[PDB]
Amino acid sequence: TQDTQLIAVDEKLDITTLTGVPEEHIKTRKVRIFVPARNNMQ
Amino acid sequence: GVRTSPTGEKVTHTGQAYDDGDYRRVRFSDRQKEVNENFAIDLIAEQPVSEVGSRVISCDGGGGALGHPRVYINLDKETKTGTCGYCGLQFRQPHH
Amino acid sequence: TYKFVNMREPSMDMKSVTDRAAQTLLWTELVRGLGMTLSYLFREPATINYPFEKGPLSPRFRGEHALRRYPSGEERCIACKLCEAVCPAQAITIEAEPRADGSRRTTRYDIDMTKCIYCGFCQEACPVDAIVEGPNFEFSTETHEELLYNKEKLLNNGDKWEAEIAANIQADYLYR
Amino acid sequence: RGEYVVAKLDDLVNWARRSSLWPMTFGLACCAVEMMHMAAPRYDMDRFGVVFRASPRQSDVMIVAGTLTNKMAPALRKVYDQMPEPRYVVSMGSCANGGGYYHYSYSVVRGCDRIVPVDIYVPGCPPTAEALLYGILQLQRKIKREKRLRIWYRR
Amino acid sequence: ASATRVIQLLRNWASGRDLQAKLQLRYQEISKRTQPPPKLPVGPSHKLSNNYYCT
Amino acid sequence: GSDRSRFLEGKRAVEDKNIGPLVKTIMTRCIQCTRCIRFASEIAGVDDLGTTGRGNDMQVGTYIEKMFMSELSGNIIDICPVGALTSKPYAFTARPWETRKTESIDVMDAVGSNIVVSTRTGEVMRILPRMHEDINEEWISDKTR
Amino acid sequence: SKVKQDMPPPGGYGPIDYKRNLPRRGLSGYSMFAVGIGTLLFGYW
Amino acid sequence: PTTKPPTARKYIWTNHKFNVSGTPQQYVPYSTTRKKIQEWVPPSTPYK
Amino acid sequence: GTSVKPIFSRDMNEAKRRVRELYRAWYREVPNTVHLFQLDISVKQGRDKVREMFMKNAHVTDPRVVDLLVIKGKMELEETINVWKQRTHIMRFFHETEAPRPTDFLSKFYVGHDP
Amino acid sequence: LHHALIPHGKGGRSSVSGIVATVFGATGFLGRYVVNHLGRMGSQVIVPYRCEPYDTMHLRPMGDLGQIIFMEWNGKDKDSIRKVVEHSNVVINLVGREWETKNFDFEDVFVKIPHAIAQVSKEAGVEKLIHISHLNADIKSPSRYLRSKAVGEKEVRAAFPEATIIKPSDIFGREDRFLNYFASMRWFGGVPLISLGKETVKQPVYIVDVSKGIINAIKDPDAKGKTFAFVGPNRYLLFDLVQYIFAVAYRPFLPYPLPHFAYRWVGRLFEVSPFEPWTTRDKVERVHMSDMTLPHLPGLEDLGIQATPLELKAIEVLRRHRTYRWLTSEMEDVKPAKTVNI
Amino acid sequence: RKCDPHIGLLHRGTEKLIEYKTYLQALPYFDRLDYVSMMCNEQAYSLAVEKLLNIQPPPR
Amino acid sequence: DTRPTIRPRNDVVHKQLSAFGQYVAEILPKYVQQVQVSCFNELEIFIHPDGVIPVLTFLRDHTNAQFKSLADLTAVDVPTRQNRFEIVYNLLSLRFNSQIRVKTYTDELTPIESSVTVYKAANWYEREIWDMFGVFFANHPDLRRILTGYGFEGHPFRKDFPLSGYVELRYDDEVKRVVAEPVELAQEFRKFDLNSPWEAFPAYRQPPE
Amino acid sequence: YIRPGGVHQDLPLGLLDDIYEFSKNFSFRIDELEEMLTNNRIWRNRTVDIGVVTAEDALNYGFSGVMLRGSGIQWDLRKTQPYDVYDQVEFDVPIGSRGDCYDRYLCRVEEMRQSLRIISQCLNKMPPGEIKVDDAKVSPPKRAEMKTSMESLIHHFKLYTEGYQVPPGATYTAIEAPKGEFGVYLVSDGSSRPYRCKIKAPGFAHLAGLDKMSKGHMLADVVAIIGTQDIVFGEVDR
Ligand SMILES: NC(=O)C1=CN([C@@H]2O[C@H](COP(=O)(O)OP(=O)(O)OC[C@H]3O[C@@H](n4cnc5c(N)ncnc54)[C@H](OP(=O)(O)O)[C@@H]3O)[C@@H](O)[C@H]2O)C=CC1
Ligand code: SF4
Ligand code: SF4
Ligand code: SF4
Ligand code: SF4
Ligand code: SF4
Ligand SMILES: [K+]
Ligand SMILES: [Zn+2]
Repeated sequence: TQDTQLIAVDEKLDITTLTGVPEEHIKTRKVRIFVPARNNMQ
Repeated sequence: GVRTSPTGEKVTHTGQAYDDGDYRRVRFSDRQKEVNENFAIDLIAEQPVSEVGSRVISCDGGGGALGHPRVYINLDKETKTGTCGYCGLQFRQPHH
Repeated sequence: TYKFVNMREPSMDMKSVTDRAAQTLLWTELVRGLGMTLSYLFREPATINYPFEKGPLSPRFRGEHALRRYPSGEERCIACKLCEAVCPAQAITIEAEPRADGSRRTTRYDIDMTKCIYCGFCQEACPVDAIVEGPNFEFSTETHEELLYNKEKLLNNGDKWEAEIAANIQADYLYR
Repeated sequence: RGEYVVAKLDDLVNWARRSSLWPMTFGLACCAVEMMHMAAPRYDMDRFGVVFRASPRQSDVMIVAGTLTNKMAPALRKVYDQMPEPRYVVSMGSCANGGGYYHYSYSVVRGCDRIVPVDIYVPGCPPTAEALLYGILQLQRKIKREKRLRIWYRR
Repeated sequence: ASATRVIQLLRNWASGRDLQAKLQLRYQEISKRTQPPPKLPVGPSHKLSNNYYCT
Repeated sequence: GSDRSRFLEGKRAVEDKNIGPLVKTIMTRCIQCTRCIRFASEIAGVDDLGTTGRGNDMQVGTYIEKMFMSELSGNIIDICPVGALTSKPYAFTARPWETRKTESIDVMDAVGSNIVVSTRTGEVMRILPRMHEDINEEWISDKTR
Repeated sequence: SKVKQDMPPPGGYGPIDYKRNLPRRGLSGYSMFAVGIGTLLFGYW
Repeated sequence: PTTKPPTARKYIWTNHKFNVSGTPQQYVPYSTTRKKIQEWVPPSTPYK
Repeated sequence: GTSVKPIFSRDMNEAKRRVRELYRAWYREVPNTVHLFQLDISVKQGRDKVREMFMKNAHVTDPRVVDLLVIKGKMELEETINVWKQRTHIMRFFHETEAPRPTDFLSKFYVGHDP
Repeated sequence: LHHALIPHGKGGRSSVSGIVATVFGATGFLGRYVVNHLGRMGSQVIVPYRCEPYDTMHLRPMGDLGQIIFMEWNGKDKDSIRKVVEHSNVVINLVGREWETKNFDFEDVFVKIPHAIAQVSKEAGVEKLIHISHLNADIKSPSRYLRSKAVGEKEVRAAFPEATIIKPSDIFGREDRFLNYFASMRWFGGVPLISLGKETVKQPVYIVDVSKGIINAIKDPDAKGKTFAFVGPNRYLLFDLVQYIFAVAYRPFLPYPLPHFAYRWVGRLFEVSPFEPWTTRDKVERVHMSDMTLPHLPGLEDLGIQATPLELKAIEVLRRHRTYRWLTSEMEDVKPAKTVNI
Repeated sequence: RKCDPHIGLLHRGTEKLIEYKTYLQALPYFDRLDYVSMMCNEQAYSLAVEKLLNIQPPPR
Repeated sequence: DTRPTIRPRNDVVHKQLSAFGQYVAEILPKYVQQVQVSCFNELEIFIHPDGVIPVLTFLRDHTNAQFKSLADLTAVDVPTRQNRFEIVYNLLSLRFNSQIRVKTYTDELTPIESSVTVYKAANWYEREIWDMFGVFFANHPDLRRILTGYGFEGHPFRKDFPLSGYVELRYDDEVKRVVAEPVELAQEFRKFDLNSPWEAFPAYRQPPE
Repeated sequence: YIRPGGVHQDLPLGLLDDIYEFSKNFSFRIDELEEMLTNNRIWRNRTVDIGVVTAEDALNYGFSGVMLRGSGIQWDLRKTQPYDVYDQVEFDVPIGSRGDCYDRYLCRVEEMRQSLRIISQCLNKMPPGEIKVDDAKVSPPKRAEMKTSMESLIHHFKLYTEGYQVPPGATYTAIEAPKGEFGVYLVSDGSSRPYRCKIKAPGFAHLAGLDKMSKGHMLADVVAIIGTQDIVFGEVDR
């Protein structure tokens, strides 16, 4: 239906080479993922 | 009212004065230390304590629109004396 | 409604072509150029003598900043921090503290004069007219450190530029 | 006394150097078109006598006016190298002084200082015509108080 | 303005236009730099009744 | 909210109280939501708070001067919707829109109460209670506040 | 006091010219040529 | 000011100063705040 | 899902082949930039310099991401031959001014508390 | 350490390194490079400049705002010294005059001044001192340079027992006053090297290693008291270098064995010019004096600095000398100059 | 024969810092956008924002 | 309308342009996923990232549309989407003085057919997007860096990129040239958490997930 | 000065009179410009047929402002889609034939005169009213209101901490900029900040066609092309 060489590639998407992050901010930069808890004042 | 630090400089109203061992004093050497001669801490005291006979007073701050937003400060805490949180002018009821 | 800017055609009668041939062979439109600037030469110049007199300004002028104070001498700033929030280049950095008397005003007020943009948002943000820009504009320096202002320098300018600030804000508080 | 002579020759030389600058203008941003407004008849920055263009090699002071991005970073430094001594640069505007309204941007060096040494810091966004002309006058007085020949004789 | 009649008819003729009618610089045609106090107007919502911000 | 006021009369003012060198009480800014008196009586287990008066006045305080001795007295700062109750140590040290909140836990108590650490330009301003329900809800001890 | 803001005079304002006022000046094309030979013929004589 | 002098006030400078850059009387910036994270005071004793 | 659209190259063989051609081209272009730029480096160190940044990104599998990568290398080679870049731009690659950083855990510990 | 002196940051310009340098005579060949390296990790330099600020202006763009604090001083004023180093973690001295001046005799710049700063800086309360002394300096040398530096070196080391002394052999660089000096023979006729120059060997070192050594000496605790000798990794007979650098410049090499007694008078004839003399009688024999290889003195490698050979770090300075005729050329070209390698 | 211009010699991250400043703080950027005309740029930015706000300015 | 503060609505244009909305839908059901008209009287034609050239060529030459004169093309970099980049075209009709917007979705590794054939105005807008956003456009004569610096590495308006970037430049004396070092700021860009914790305009409320 | 919701400050008293003074004398200056420039053969010859773009190439290239009008395209945002108050004003759009830079020079000059009539009508018909919207949530209240009424203080406080929250949307609004068509494509997150605001720089499209309008002409004319291309580095380089 969308024939533009629709070919299966299953390796995990890794654009790490082109985003621009340096060699140390890619690994040492541990990142947290939470929902901001409601500010108890408000 | 400002005192001179032991190093030779002055002390700001915040209470800032570099210690002798601090290397940052070099920025001041061959120059002078900019400190406002007038201090707001002692420039609020010479205002005479106002004696207004009312329960609640709004302190506009002088100049009406050319002042600060009006605050209806309260004069019932006899031991204390009411003060505008913006101006600092000390409003008290005489002897209540 | 549209107006053509080049649709004129030159008439081919003898008078017009004589005008054209006379125009180019013996230059006239170029000589008209000479006559125009010659009249400009015999005209007064519009060049003022600095600093003996300078161009006119307006009471709304925004220039070198200066904190102010109440008629009592008490500072106007209450460290409400409005100016820092709105400061579009983040040239305002301030730190508050519970001052010993109890009025609890700011401890630090550093204007990064080389980061500011003289936009005038700071003065309109202040609810007590504490931070204003004085009409001064000749405050250049040879050192980067001089441009980075601080609370002491700001207070000093308010003590220095006070006649103008009081008068200009007196001619403007009805406008804004 | 030789000290008196070196003082008079010092005064004679810099009096020209404080009255005959030639500004190589770097037209970058709104501070740059504001300069040309100073050279307009209302202020006459040519009456003291410094020509508005002055060319690269025929220039003394390079007025860095406008935002200085890293795109132009090596071009200006190579230009500053080609500027013959005595050479001075007057950083005009908040953008050229420290970065101004784009200090935290990814593609601008924070301040023209980090690229070349500056004699006069004129502040403004943009600085008003005379506010920079005064800065030129400030550079004018800065030339008055130099001890070039005096230091040489002292050495 | 200053400029005498002799300079005037030279500049009118060389330009071909009556420049003394209006000048490129102002001698006395401007507003007095200080102004009398103003009184700003009001708008459509400076009322106390049926001005609920919801509608 | 509206965009302008129809109030053309004088305002009302209340005497400020002082119930401990850890919370500031500007009672003029109170909205009489009675959130303070309930938090003390039901959760803190104390009755040093109440609402005195009849009419518009309706002063909320202690009548006789007292002090908030609750080990959980600090949370009443979070409960008050207005600036009537505010932290004395933090009073005029920072503004909310500049604090880079971060999450950590209490260590004074073994509960490990979830806290929100409000820092600014490289230093810690205030310890705020996080939401965790079954362990600490949204309240923290006065010591860790 | 009544409202006072920056308002035009009651007659509005005076007329402002905007069209091109390029001046129609100069003598005729034949006139320039006629004198040009006139000075020349005087010149050689 | 001869026709309309400014309103007299205490904090107003009685002697206006011109621009001072380039002279021994310059301006030099500095931190206005106070020291934070104050170094823990060590006692001396002889020893244990 | 799983089906993807190849950038220019579907198979890894001809994807790496384009890398090889870029690999061919730059090794032909290493000496001429040094000559024309009036540079201060030798042909050798540039060659393994070229080699080694072929290696910092040699451990990626996706054919699309490397295919954006090869045109990016093309996106740098033409700037060098057309002398668009200046000296300051290609000696930035030859990292010289910056101070060497601590590598071992102890040297990192001694300098500062930065992991 | 003082509370506002703990090293911070990753070594950037706006990172406080902790060192508080007070480099003396920074407006020189070596002073510019060291003050840059001191400015490259965030050390507040307190240099007393003495000349016109214009000549010191180029030192401004190698440090964060409010870091390079220019200060006024006088060489013949103790109070001038006392003010500048009143509050400094370290003090670094490079006061050196290659030629002889009327106001300063050669011992004034190397005996009085180097010791005139050690005792007062100790009096002020300094913690370090990196006063340098030429390696080739000798007490019984025929050159006033080598005698004066030696006698001043002991005084500064004695007055300040912790004063590390650096012994640079030949600091070559952009304006090192050797490579351009060797290039200067083109206008001055035939190269007047005495006895064709087959009897003198030098060991030169690329300047920025020496500055790297100075900062390394600053942060290294062992530097106090010790004396370091700074030499390159290979040494040359001077006939090689003059032929070498002429070939790197691709200029026509034109040696000439001018007699020693002739250049002795000519050196002072060069000094007759009231302005900066081109050649001094103190340098006439300073060139022809070889280098020593004292092994007991620790070197760059012991200090943790590798020494770059002159061959590699030459095209930078050399390109100025060569004209268009071979300006477009690159490295190699010239033969690898043969080293005698001790 | 070739007329490809090399531009960006002025480029600033205008859109990028617009993303982090509020609308009121975003206004001065447009004044600085065209360094030949100042005020007519404010017209473009203002007209967009009021349209999204569904707010029209008074006739004055 | 007694209320003079609200933006006055324009109903006739709303329905008429909406009438044009399903027009572009019915004749091109292969390409358009969604047709939208806003309260501001503008249409957004949501298209699949496959037929950019035809659907643009359709709007460019249609006798009842003639939607041409490409205004600008730009992305949004919506991060919480399986296709982050959203290439958005803008066209300004001359004969019918109207504006259109066609928006696609695109991952960082899915080329976009070069629209230079349709609008050879777009020869410069996309070059900016190529570097400033990172999404590469297929079959295009030349896609270089036109906005950022020479040899710059990264994609600035990507939402993961900081304001100050990764590099900072200065003049270094030993190298006698400008050099770039890891960026270290004199002042940290003070962020401001400022969104109101209370509920905003209820009209656009996201439904309960 | 121009903010969402109007102009922040009022018109100072007597300002419009000086506008009338300058505008009255402005036309006289512009004829002096034409007198020196219009018929000057050297200028004309250096600006006739030097640099020319056809109607379809210009309009396809995204051109706007003077160039579409210079090429003869009958388009102008003020007339076709009158924004703000431009509907209630009388003027003409100086378009021309040929399409070279001389007519573009003529287009700008006649825009000067056709502008001057707009100010003439504007200061003749300046209506009395408030300078900003009466909506405090988008317009900060008056200073007197701030220091007297609280809701003014609160709204100004919140307007100057985070400001108004723009509802989500995506509009590309463009106006007849003096040099071209300046537009902003602003997408709103629904918070007090713009999600992304893309600027339609008129010179960015204009400079994109520099190849087309500099094809074949001698080298000396390129500076003339950018002169008539009217590229300011401020917006083309963004
Ligand atoms: N080729 C060389 O330069 C060699 C140098 N050395 C030694 O290494 C150091 C190099 O320092 P460097 O800065 O590069 O040398 P320079 O000669 O290039 O500069 C000397 C610096 O010290 C100042 N100075 C010198 N003498 C005096 C004095 N009597 N009074 C006041 N200031 C003075 C100079 O001032 P000003 O700029 O005004 O002259 C300048 O700032 C010196 O100790 C030198 O003797 C060793 C071997 C070779
Ligand atoms: S004028 Fe300067 S200090 Fe005031 S808000 Fe604007 S940028 Fe900040
Ligand atoms: S200057 Fe004004 S706005 Fe800024 S903190 Fe002080 S009172 Fe608040
Ligand atoms: S300082 Fe202001 S006016 Fe000057 S270039 Fe920067 S933004 Fe423009
Ligand atoms: S919680 Fe605060 S606002 Fe509520 S009644 Fe108590 S003091 Fe008043
Ligand atoms: S911030 Fe809230 S509690 Fe404080 S004064 Fe304003 S309305 Fe009252
Ligand atoms: K509360
Ligand atoms: Zn008050």
